[PDB]
Formats: sequence, structure tokens, C-alpha cells
Amino acid sequence: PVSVEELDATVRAFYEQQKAAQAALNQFKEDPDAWLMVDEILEQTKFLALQVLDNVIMTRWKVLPREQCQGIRNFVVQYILQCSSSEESLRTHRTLLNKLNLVLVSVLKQEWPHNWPTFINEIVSACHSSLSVCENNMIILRLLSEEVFDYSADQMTSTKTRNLKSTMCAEFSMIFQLCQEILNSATQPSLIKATLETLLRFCNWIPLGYIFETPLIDTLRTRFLEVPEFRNVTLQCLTEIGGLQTGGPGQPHTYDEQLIKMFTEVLTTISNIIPLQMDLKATYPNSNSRDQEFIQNLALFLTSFFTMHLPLIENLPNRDFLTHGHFYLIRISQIDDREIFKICLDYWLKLVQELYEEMQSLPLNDMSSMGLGMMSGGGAPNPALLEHYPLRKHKYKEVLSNLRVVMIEKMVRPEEVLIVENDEGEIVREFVKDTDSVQLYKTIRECLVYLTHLDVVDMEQIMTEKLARQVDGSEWSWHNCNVLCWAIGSISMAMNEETEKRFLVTVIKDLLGLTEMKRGKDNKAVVASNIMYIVGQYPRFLKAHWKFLKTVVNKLFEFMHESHEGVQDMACDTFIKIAKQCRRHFVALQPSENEPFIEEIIRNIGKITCDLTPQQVHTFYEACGYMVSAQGNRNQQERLLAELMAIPNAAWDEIIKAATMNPGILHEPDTIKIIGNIMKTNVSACSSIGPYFFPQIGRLYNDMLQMYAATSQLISEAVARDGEIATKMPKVRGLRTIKKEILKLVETFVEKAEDLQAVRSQMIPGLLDSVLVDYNRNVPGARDAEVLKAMTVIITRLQGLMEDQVPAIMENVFECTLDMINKDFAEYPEHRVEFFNLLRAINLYCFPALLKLDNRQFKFVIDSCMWASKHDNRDVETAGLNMCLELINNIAEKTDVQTCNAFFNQFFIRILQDVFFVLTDTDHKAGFKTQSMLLMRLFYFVHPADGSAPKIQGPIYQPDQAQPGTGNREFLANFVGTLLQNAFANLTPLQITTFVKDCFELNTQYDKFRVVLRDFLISLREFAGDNAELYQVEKEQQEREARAADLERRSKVGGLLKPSELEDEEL
Repeated sequence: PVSVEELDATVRAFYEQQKAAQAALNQFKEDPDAWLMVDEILEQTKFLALQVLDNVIMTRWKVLPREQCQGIRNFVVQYILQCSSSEESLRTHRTLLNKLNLVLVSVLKQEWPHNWPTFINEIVSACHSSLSVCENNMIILRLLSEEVFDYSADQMTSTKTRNLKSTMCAEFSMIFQLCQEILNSATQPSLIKATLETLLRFCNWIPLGYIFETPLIDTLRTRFLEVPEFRNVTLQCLTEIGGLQTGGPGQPHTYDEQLIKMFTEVLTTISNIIPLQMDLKATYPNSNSRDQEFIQNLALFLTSFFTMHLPLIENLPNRDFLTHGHFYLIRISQIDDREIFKICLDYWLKLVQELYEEMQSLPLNDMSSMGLGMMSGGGAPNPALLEHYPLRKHKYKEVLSNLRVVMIEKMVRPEEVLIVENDEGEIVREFVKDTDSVQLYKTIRECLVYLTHLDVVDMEQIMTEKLARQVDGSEWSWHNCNVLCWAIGSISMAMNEETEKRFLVTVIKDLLGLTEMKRGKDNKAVVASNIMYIVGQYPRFLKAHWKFLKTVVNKLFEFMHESHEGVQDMACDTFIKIAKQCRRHFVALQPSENEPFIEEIIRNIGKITCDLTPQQVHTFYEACGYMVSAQGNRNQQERLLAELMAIPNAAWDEIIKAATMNPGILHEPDTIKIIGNIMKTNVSACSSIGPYFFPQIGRLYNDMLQMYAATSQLISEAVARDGEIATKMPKVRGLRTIKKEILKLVETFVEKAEDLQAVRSQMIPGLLDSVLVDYNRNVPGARDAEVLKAMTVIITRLQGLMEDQVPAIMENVFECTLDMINKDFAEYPEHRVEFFNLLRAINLYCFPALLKLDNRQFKFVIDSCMWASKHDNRDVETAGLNMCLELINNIAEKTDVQTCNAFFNQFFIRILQDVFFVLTDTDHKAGFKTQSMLLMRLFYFVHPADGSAPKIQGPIYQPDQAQPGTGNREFLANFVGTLLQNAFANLTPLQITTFVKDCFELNTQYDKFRVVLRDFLISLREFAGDNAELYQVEKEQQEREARAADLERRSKVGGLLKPSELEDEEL
């Protein structure tokens, strides 16, 4: 319609849902009313119009006529020019103008890369016209820069974008000179700012000649760098230039002199801005957002420049610039801000690790056998023996020494410290946080260590003096104590044993004194937290100093009586830490004592653990378990074990006696709980003591089976009484809990047992007698998946010894469990997953007894396997596909030609078909690794590309009803071909032929096959539309080496691995 009448099709929208919707009804047109619109109407409506305009621009550009797109192009340019060509007009229509600018840049998106050569020229000229059009032209060049530049801005400039900067040589050069012109003359802040912001977005594309050979830098620094308004943006420019890569060592132009002049000068300017006496740590929080951003842009400048050209400033004759630049990085590093400190920390790590690796690569280490240098393993070298070496680390003496103070002060809570001061200052138990807090910790630990190595004397002096201020000279506070102690504990293994001995005696003494001196629940908790952390991180020290070991374990027991759950958690945690690392010192007769320390502990175990929660008690018994394991004297060990388990046994017998008087208490929530705690206590001590737990499991075993039976009887009655609804009631649930807990104990032991024949002879018959038929007779609501789990456990462990039992397990479990799994597509997931796992285990460790299973049942075995293959979860996808792999491989290479015949004859198609549908599916990209391996194996079974004589794995093929035509290689190839053409009908009969040929040829080389199949899949339409997971193998192969080289590096320097990362690395 006309402009005056459709104006209100929206004016009524602001001042009825009726007309509001009507304007939306006029949506699909060709913006014809838009041209007339912008000029005549009303301005809210103009906004609606421009919306329509832009939409049609992107959507309908190539389809629109070459004439009209030219029309709308000139149409927008004229209005940008109408608004921008006046001071006051620029200010009044800034909103409207911006909307337009966006429309122009979106037009530019399709036009400028097409065939608009003189755009830049036109912009530059329009700039010469007036200042206002100029400013808006800068804002347009800036928005345009976000379309062209930003896309290539995150790709780190590769060859693809590198050649772009070469072609657009002139195009960018002009924009430079336009900018240098304005910056040379302009005095309007709006204009200077817009122009500056544009320079930034074009710094990386402007030819290096104009950046360094012109006086651009000189003027950026002198005209704007010290002007508060422009300061941040100019520094961002200087950062981009200082961060520019000088790809020519000396070939095109080594700008070194330009850069040294630049950095040196900018740094002096900064010295005028930021006073020498200003506390950036204290100031920053009270500064405005602009001043804070300045501090961040400075941190970014210095780090960027040093990262890119550190040699230039390091080798300068003056050195004051190297030192003062880094001092700025230090003063900044003290500021309490996550993002800023992250910036600095990354640089710092690079710096310290490099300086260290200079020492590490000396040939002076070749004489380690005489006591010179640093043996690979660990321990910081004496600094004084390195002073007479021309080491870079000497140039940074004063800087590195201050960095140690900072790094300590900026320490973050270790994973081990299970307590935090909250927002309101209360000591609470918050275990861990986001990944970032832990990645931060890893990084800060790394710097702390390298710094310790670079000068262990300086580090020890600083930590020692700080600790003194905590004890006496009062810089005391939870924070300063925490921070210092987290640092101390984190550099563990970075000092040689001797040095560390001195230090630790001081530290542990001072801290042990602090625990008794500081009063109040909270002060006691903080100090305990710190002493626990440290001693837990220094097992090497504790081993060589029995008096210290006994003293800290005793203080641990003390902490276990604290009213703080977090403190208690840390006491048990530290206790098991030490008990595992120093187990042997608890069973031996220490020179000073009358008896082995474990005797004393076990004697008072009841008094020690009386304030502990059950989970803490479990941890306690597990630790004591390690101690017991260290007792090689089998008899002595059995007595130790008996006494340790005294209380749990007593509790157990009490429950058995009670349940004999009336079995009813078994479904009393308290009884269920108690039986649980007892079983868990056993599982804890057993998982630690290992195989020599057999006497304890032997004492309990009979009562355990009878209780399983008794609770089962009770479950029957509750169901017989009130039907299957009872299975989801409190009583039956809890009784089932008793059953599950018992099983978890026997599982724990079976996995530890070494006399596998004794387990098979004495336990297995009783266990199966008690769990199998009971599982079967139960209603679905009451069947325990833990029975499946436990079967998988005993089978995986005893393997062959369990073949004769597999038929009874199958008899009672297979059929009914299947029923639960089948009808219920989303119910009984535990049973579904564990059924699949039980079968897979039977296949892996009891293959012959698996054959005894007949066709009806065999079909379902395959059915389940394929299910797990087609599951959204990654672990179960790998699992199912893999059970298939293991199955077919077993059949082909362990059975008869007639049996394997029958099997492959009965399911080969079934398999390959499913394997194909999952492989060619748009989804399921995760299972490629096994799926490919499946395909290649299948083909090998039919036509193996190997043998000195013509060998094959399968005699005949699919039922005759399928194809009376004899032949495998033929049938296989043909049938596959058909399937292939079904996934994509665009396949030329040569493509389909080539593929199938590769399969028979590459069945020998998994990598060649897998790769060729990967490419063939990438080629097709559907697959290229959702990326490639098929590279899982290439990915893990990379990751493996990564963590392997990293472990390689870390291992070569003391402290980079927590002492708990060496126990496993050795054992």
C-alpha cells in the first residue's frame, strides 16, 4: 500500500495485537515500499523497513536482477550519506545510521568480494569531503573489518589468509594512509576514537612497511597514548604491532630497531602514566572500568611483546628496560583479578621453564656421577655452583626473586584441601571446583617448582621467613597461612633430600606449635588443614624420621575428634595417604618403641574412631589395611587382621544373634544401615590387604550366605502378601540393599583372590546355590542386577574354572533377564547393561561353554550385542560392537569348520547388515573404530588376502533360498554392492566396484583398510555434512604421545610430579 496508510500498521502495534500481527502479514514482498519508506514515513517504522531490506539482501541476492541490486546499493549509500553528511545529523540519527551501516556491510558481504573494486577509493574520497561522513566511514570500515578480518583472525593466519593479505596489498595500504592522515590532523574525540578503533582492526593486514617505516608509531605514542580517552585503544594498536610477526630474520626487513625504539619509548610513556609508587593491587579495585582495562591492556602489551621479541630487549646494553618491563608484569601480577593474572601466569611459565631448560641442557650434567649438575630424576641444584656460568637466568636475578614472593602469594587451594572459607567467612567443606581452578593450580605449581630449581636457596629463605611471620611476626591470617602452606606443599620433591630435611624440620615444628597456640574452632581448623596437607605431601621425609612420622599420625588421630566434618575428612584422607606410602613403618619394630606402631593403633581403634562418621571409618580401616598388607609374616599378619576387624566382627555377630531371635529386624532401616556399614568396612579393609583377607572373608562367609537367604525369604513374603507393588516399597528395597551389599563384599574379595582354585572349590558352589535360583524365582521388580554383576566378576576372575557352572548361570539368568530387557525398551537399564556384560564375559573367558548354548538362545546373544552397538552412549557403543568382534573372532579361530560354518551361515548377513546400517547411518559415527575392524574381519573370513596356500575361514555362505548360485567372494561382493547403492544412489558401478576390491585386498592391513574406508565415507554426500568421528584412532594416537612426552618432560625435574604420581609410576 502507500506510506501514510501502512505507517499505522505498526503505530497501532505500539500504542493492539491485531495490527501488530497485520504488519507481520505484509512480510513477503520485494521491499518496494522501502525506498519511499525511509524518506517519507514518520522512525520506528523505518527500523521495520530496513529489517525487511537486509533480509531480502542476504536471502535473495544472486536471484535478484543485476539492475535492482545496484538500485538498493545506491539507495543505501545515499541515506548513509544523508545522515552522516552533517555534524548534528550524525548525532541525531546515530541509531538509524547504524542500522543502515549494517545493511551496507551486509551488502558488502556479497558485493565487495564479487565485483566492487573502487569501494575503498569511494570511501577514501567521501572521507576527504567532510569530517562527519569521514567518522561514519571509519565506523563502516570497522564493521566491514569484522566480516573480512575477524573470520581469519582466529585461524592464526595460515597460507590461505596469508596470500589474501598479499593480494589486497593496495586495498589495505589505502586504509592505512587514510588513517594516518586523520590521526595526523583530527581533534574531534568521536572521530579520533572511531579511526583508532579502525586502525586496530587493520593492523594485521597493513603491509609491515607502513607500520614500521612510517612515523605511525611515533604519533600513536605522542598524540594519543597519554590521552585518557584514547589511551586504551592506542595501546591495543601498539600491542598488535608489537605482537606482529616479523617473518624475516633479515630477509625482507628485520625491523628490530623500529621495535626496540617502539617498546623502549612506550615503556617510558607508561612510566609517566603509572607512578613508581602506585599500588596496583590496592588501586585496581577502586579504579573505574576504563582504568582497569588499561591495566589489562598493559599486561597484554608487555606479555605479547616479550613473547614475540624477548631477545631484543634482553640483549639491550641498558637492561633497565628488560628489568622494568618485567617489574610492571610483577606489580600487575599482584592484582586480584582472574583474567589479568591468567594473562601474566601463562607468560611467566614460559619464561621460567625456558630459563630452567638452559641449565638443564648444560654438558655440566654429564658429570652427575661426581655430584655436579642435576641428575635427571629430581632435586634442585646448588645455585652458587652455577654463578660462574653465562646463564640467562642471571640477567633476571632481581625479577625472579620477586616472582617467587608473588607466586607464593597467588597460590590457590590444592585438590587435597577439603575445606574452604566461604563468602561470609565460615570454614566449610567444599571439596573441588571448576576445571579452571584446577588447571590454574597445575600452572602455578609448575612455576613454583621451576623457580625453586632456578634458585632453591632463595625459595627456602622466602618460605621460611614467611612461615616465621605466621608464627610470630604476625602477617597472620587464614589467607597468608593457607597461601604459604599450599606453596610449600606444592614444591614437594623439588629440593634434594638433605635440603628438604632441614626445611621440613623447621616447617613441621613451627606448624605443630601453631596448632596448639592458635585457639578457636576455626583457627584450629585452618592450621590443621595446612599441616595435614604438607605432611601428606612429604612421605619421603616422614619415612626417614620415625619420631616425626609417629608425631603427625598422632596429631591426625586428634583431628579426627574435631567437630568439623571437613577437618575430619582431611584427617582420614591424610591418614590413608601416609599409611599407603609408609605402610612398612607401621609393622616394623622401630628402634625407639617397644612394639610396632600398628599394634598400638589397632588397640585403640575404637577410641580413635568414635567421633568418625561411617564413611570416615571405612577410610580408616582401608589405611590400616595397607599397614596389615605390609606384614609379610603370614601368621602375624592373620592375627593383625583378626584384631583390626575385631569391632566389625563384634557388630556382625550382634546382628546375626538379633536376627536369629526374630528375622523381622532385618527390614528395620537401622539394621539395614548397620549391615551396610559392616560390609563396607570389610570391602575397605579387603581392597587394601588383598589376597590375605581370606581368613576374614572365611569367618563371615557362612553367615553372609544365610543372611542373603533370610532376607530373600522376607522379600518373598512381602511380595506374596501385597503383590509386586511391594517391590517398590521401603521394606523390600532395604532388604534388597542387604543382598546387594553382601554381593559387593564377595566381589571385592574374588577380584583380590590369588588361589583361584580355592575360590572355585569352597565359595562358588555356595554362592551360586544362594543367588542363582533366588534370582530366577523373584518377580522382575525384585531381581538384583548385582547378581549379574557378581557373575561377571567371578567369571572374569576364575575364567576356565567356571565353565562347568556357566550352564546353571544361563539356566537361571539368561531367559528371564532377557524377558525384562526385551519387552521393556526403557526399563531395567541396570539389567540390560549387565546382561550384555555377563554374556560378553562368558564369551571372553568361557567360550566352549558358550557353544553348549543352542540356536534359540544364540539368536538373542547376537540380538543383545547389536543393541549395545546402536546405543547413544559411547562406552556401551564401543562395548556392543566389541562383543560382536570378539564373538566372530572366537568362532573363526577356536571352533570347527562345521560349527563356524553353521554360525557364520546363520548370521553373517545379519551381522554385516547391522554393522553396515550403523556404519552408513548419519549417526553412530562414534563406533567407526570397531565397525571398520568388523567389516575388515568379516571380509577376511571370506576371502583373506593371505596364505602360502589358498586359505579361507568359512566354507559356505547364506541359505540356498537366498542364492542357489555357489560362491562366497562373489556373493559377498555382489550383496555389499547392492547395499552401497542403497545408501547413496549416485555411486558409479566403478566406485562400488573399487570399494569392494579394496576390502578383499586390505583385509590384512587394518590401517590401510580403515583409512580407505574413511575416505570413501568422506566422499559421499551425507557424511561430509556432520563431520568425521572416524579419526578417533588418529586422535588417541596423538593424545597418547602428548601425555607421554609431557610425562617425559615433567619426570625430568623434581617437584613436577606429586609424590603420589611416582608410587604408581613405579610400584
